[PDB]
Amino acid sequence: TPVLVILLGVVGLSALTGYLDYVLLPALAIFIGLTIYAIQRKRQAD
Repeated sequence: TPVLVILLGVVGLSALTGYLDYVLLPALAIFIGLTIYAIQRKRQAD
C-alpha cells in the first residue's frame, strides 16, 4: 500500500508549520528532503 507512505509523511508536516531562518546547518530542510524523496520513491519507483 504505497498510499500509506504518503499518509505518514502528511502527519509529519503538521508537527512542523512555522517559518525559520537558516542557522549553522539547516538540518530541518534536509530532513524534509529525505522524507519527501523516500515517500515519492516508496509510493512509486518510476
